[PDB]
Amino acid sequence: SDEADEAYSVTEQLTMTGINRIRQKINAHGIPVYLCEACGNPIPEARRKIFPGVTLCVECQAYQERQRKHYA
Amino acid sequence: SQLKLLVTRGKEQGYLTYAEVNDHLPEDIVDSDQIEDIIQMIN
Amino acid sequence: ETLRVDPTNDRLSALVEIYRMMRPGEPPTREAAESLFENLFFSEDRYDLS
Amino acid sequence: EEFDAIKIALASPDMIRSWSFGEVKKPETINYRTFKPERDGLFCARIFGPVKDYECLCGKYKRLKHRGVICEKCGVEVTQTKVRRERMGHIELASPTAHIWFLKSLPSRIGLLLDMPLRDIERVLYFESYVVIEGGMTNLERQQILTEEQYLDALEEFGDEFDAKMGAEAIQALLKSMDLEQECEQLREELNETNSETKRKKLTKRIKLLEAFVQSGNKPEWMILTVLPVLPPDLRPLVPLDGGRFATSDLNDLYRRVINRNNRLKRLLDLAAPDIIVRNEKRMLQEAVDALLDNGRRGRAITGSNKRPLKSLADMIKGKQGRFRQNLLGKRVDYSGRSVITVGPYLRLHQCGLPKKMALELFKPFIYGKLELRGLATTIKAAKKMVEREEAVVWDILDEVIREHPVLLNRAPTLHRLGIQAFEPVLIEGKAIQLHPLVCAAYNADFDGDQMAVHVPLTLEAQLEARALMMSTNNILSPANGEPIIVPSQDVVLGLYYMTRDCVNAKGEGMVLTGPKEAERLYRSGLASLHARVKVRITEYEKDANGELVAKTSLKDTTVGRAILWMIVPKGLPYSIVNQALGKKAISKMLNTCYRILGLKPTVIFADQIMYTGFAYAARSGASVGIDDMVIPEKKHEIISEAEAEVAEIQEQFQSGLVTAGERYNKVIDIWAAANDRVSKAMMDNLQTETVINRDGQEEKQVSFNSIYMMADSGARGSAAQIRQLAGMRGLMAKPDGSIIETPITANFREGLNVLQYFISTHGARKGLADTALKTANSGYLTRRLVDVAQDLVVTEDDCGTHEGIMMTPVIEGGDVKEPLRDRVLGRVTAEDVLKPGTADILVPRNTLLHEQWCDLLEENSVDAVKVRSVVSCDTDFGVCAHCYGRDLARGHIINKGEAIGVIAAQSIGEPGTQLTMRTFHIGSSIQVKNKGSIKLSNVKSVVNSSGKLVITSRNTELKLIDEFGRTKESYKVPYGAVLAKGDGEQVAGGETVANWDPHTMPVITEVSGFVRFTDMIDGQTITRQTDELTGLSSLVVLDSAERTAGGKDLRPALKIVDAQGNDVLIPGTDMPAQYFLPGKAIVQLEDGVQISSGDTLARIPQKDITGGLPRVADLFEARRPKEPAILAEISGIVSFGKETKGKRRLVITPVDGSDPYEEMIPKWRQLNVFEGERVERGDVISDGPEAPHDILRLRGVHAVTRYIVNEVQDVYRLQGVKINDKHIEVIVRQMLRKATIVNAGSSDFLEGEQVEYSRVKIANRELEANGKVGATYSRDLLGITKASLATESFISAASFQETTRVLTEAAVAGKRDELRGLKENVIVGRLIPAGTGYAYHQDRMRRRAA
Ligand SMILES: [Mg+2]
Ligand SMILES: [Zn+2]
Ligand SMILES: [Zn+2]
Ligand SMILES: [Zn+2]
Repeated sequence: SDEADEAYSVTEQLTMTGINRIRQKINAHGIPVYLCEACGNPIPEARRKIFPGVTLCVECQAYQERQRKHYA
Repeated sequence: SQLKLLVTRGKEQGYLTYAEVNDHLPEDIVDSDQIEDIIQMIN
Repeated sequence: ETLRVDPTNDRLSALVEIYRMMRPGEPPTREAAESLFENLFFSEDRYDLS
Repeated sequence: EEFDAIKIALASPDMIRSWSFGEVKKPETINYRTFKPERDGLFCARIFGPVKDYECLCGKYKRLKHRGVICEKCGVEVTQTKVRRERMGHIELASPTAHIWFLKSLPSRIGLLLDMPLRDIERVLYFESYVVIEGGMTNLERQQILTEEQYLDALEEFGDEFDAKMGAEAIQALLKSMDLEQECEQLREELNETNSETKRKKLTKRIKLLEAFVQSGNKPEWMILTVLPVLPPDLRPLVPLDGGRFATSDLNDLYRRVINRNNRLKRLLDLAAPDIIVRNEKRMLQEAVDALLDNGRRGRAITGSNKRPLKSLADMIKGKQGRFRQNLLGKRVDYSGRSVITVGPYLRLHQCGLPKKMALELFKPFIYGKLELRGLATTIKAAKKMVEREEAVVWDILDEVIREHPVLLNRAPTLHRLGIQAFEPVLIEGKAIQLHPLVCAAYNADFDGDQMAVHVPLTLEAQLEARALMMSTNNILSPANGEPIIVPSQDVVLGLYYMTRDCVNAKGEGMVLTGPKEAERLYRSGLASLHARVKVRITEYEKDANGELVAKTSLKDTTVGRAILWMIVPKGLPYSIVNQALGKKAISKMLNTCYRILGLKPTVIFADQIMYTGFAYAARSGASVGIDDMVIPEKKHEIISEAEAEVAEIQEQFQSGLVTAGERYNKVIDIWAAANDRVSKAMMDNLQTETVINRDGQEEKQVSFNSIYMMADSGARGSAAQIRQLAGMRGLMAKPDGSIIETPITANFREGLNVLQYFISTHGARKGLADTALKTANSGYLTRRLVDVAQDLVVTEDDCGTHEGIMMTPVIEGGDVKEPLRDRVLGRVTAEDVLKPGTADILVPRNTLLHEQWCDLLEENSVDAVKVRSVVSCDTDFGVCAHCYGRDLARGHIINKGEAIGVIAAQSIGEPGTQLTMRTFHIGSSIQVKNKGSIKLSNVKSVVNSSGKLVITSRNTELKLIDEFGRTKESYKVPYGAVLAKGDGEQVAGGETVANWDPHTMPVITEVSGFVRFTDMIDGQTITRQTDELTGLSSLVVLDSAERTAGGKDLRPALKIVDAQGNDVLIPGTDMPAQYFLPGKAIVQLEDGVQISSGDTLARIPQKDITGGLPRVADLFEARRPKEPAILAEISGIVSFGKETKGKRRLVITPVDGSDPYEEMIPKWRQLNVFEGERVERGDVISDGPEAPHDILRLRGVHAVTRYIVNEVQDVYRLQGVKINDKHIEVIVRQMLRKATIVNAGSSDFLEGEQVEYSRVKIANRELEANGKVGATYSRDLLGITKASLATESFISAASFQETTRVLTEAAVAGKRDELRGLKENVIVGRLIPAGTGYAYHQDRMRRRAA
């Protein structure tokens, strides 16, 4: 084939694997938790409605994402 | 002995750097000819 | 925690360590280290951010 | 000159004089006025022969008769001038000097030959430090170095009976003064007394070295040059360039330096300068010679008048420009050419077009011969003037030389052995090599300006090979799998897919035809469309009889299109092949069935007929593309509004503090990809069934003729993804970091793309470019690395005569059967005979080439596993027998004798490797049977609980799915003690759950049903105060080591099982009483006071990515142990614990009675997936994680590791959807696990802990145990390819691809009489390759030798 078509297939692979990585991160399935899995605080049922199966609060979730920003 | 720690890190990590080797090296020589010899030896 | 690692205490010890790190085996000296650290980054001669 | 093996060894000085033709003495080269050579410098006349052929230097003797006489005036032996190219002169180095290779090779040759560290050698050489040389017996060790003042004193110490030098004189004195038999006796002594395995290890190693260096013909002092040869004059010329400027090589410069320094040292010696002067001079000469040889290892090269370091003798051999890789493999080639390739559909597939002018330039010698034959030019010069006039008759004579003369046509990178195919020629106007169309898929060559090169085969053997082996119509089966590689590609399949389709109401609806012939007579005259559904009377010839062809007329119910396609289908095929839509997959399995039924000739002529009719009706379709062809969904604006409102939802909810930034970003990207898939589906359903037309009635819908849809349906080009981007929106551009941008492209290509959206597209577009720029420049690294290891391998026996193959079954990964058995036992030859499930029979003899007839039988009788012979267990010595490689090839018959399978194997594994993502790439609690079929349990250890359900007490019980056929239809891996429902070998119903268990937590369920108590459970010591304390659950759970006391570490956490009184019943079968002990974190719930039921959760114990790139394959063959090695059993017996937590806790396993004591140290940061009271089988999963292939090879055996590697790399391919047959991977493995190790030499003569390769030791013990004696135990190894290629019987081979210097020097000291009989070896030394046609020739020389 051509030097463009190979690049098309590689770009499709790259965007596919990215999109699947970020669909895998979202939960949308699990059992209701009723309270944080880190601090014990309650998860308000609105946030649980937005994501079925939120193992964390918003506070602990933000904290964990924020430590993970430095990738450790 | 620490240069031997450079050796074991080069074994594990799978590479090194000018900063790494220049870190571990034995002080007080720094002629840059002994350095080029020792870098060729680590290669 | 870097202070934890920091062996040297005052200006003299730090200047001595920098002086020996710049040039190996050169014996440490008061004006020696002082001029070395004054000419590493702080004199018109050897350092000029354009 | 059919000489022999080549031989290498040290360069003895008097030998270097026998090579000489007179000492070079002076640094002059030429004479600056008359450009004759000054005598005598690097150049000369009397030393290295005459300048002009048969002419003296001064010019006294200038006739052929005077050859041989040396002129009395300037002593120049009047002879040919090519003798200027073979004479070596020498230098008489005044002081000696150390050869840099035998000094700085890495492991110093002199270091571990004198038993001396390198720094002291550099001392004695560069005059750092004195050194003793046979200091007698007063005080000083022989090697005992000194320094200045110490030698000064010692001269006063022992001025007499003393001997201390320094310089090359010292090393030479040591080496000469050494006596090797003495050191052999001394080393055998200390091998006797000094009983220290490290100590006598290195002792026996050095004695190995010295005995090797003795059994060569060498002497230890030849490593220190006294006489140094000069390369001749014409390998380092001094060419006269135009203008007086000369363009010399660099060796002239280096030798000039060395001759200067030698003369200067001699001059210093005559004066007897003070010792600083002579010392600095000898150092200068040492550096000069060391720069002559290698110009490296010395620390800093001596660059010439450029700033570029000047190349040297160890550098004209090395590198990708040294003579090995750059002029002994890649050499220019007369009789070649090239051009822009082009299309040329008017050709049968066995003839490439070709220009008149390239032809008349390639075949000048042939033309000249023919023209002096037909008397059109009496002399050859006349024939040249003729064919240089391009007269009338030389075109006729060229057509008479180009009748049957196959030109080889090559493309730029020749990956796989179809890359170089021959063709006949067909003389052509123009200058484009009009290639065939079908073959372009094989070359991998579109026509965007790609340039193929034509060679020409000169001889007659080469013409018969360019016809009977490399012709175009003998390589249509791809070497890496039986499927034809003549798949019709893009205009041809669109032609057929337009031809054989059916629109609902075209002209000539329903009218019957008398056959195909008047189907064409209807279509061409126009009375009926090309496609409109129509009864015909086809007549298909099925050939079920033995070779017969039984005609059978009928009235198939077809179109006109299929029928007019039918006039081209040959006899044996059945009409149900061309009655369908004929896409690309179907149009290729058309050719596949043709080749599987009718052989090769009708498949070739049929592929040509297909291309002809395909192009014709593809042109008749007018299959054009226009801007009304890409239909947007009218339900697109709604979907984009809806998703762009859902993002409004997540924005509002983010600024209410309900979700972090990461969560809203993920949710946004999730709703955009969802909108994307919905819009793409909406367009594709507005696109596929869109056409709605009407047969004599209301309306009806059918697959559409939207030109872009046929181009996306046939398989011609594109797919639903590109049709997405042309009509629906186009996704989410992924920025090159890897992170996907969140601002999707709500527009498409039929609409515009405003500035932001196009620009965001730029990221991913340029990442695709910047990767397919690195891929085209590093495309053949894997094939290179494989043919380095798997090259000298040639099918050199008709039948190895064994009965030991590997068991083939259809892979099933917990679901629908991935790879059936007819794709794996298709070609390989059976190992032991096959019995129909009643045994009933002898279904197939053990040596039956399983062609498709036998797969027919095996699939008619439902055979499940066929123990088939395999390349990795062939019993041949330096080769692979005929059968065991099987049959696969571009042909379809058994592999011939000699056909070099190592190379075509490495290329079968390496050419699809172009078709794989170069970056690595990661894809990411109940059992549910699919359908009807009985249950099948292997290694099942179940207990008939008093509860009723079934539970497995074996760690490794596989849950299969068998039918009443007996086949294995499904298999599942039950965890430990899963709650099981149905029977063991019994029947179940389809789609019904049969097994449930605990997802994350491990049951410890009892063995039999008996009373319970506790032992050694003291809280604070062994147990803790656990409880679901809202429920009363007293849980005194086993304490870990960090919570158990230092005597608590000596305690045994336990669960005792009491009988009805207080005793402990024996475990059934064994005599360990009834109880279970438990480790830390063996979480207890109940306590003493209950009788257990089988299936009691006495405890609760808590707790895949498939890389798919090419680098996964590179690391599979490299065999690198992974990060988390799957800890694995070592001795088939009972399990236990060891010395508790010395950082790494120690396992202990024990057999029934034998060598029990094996304990293993494990990082206790990782789970141990073994019980504390079980009998772990050898090769059993103590832990999890990827298990190292070395451990497979050492624990289980060969066939286990080979099935491992083949299934792993087959996963890496059939993930991507690439077919490659497993012969090739098995042969690369047989080259992997070639070396071996020894356990007890015994009745052989190999060192015990020595590593030797399998073929040698196996022939040794085979012939010994063939005698009355006893064999030798060997533990097989397994090397990565990059290391398994690193050992080679030849050194000429290993001087190519390994680093040359280490190879040359190791062989040199070892005196390794390298034979020929490789392929790198003979391709280097330019005789017949012993692989293909050359094999009979080498058998000829084998007969010559040894008689
Ligand atoms: Mg191209
Ligand atoms: Zn919380
Ligand atoms: Zn003469
Ligand atoms: Zn075999």
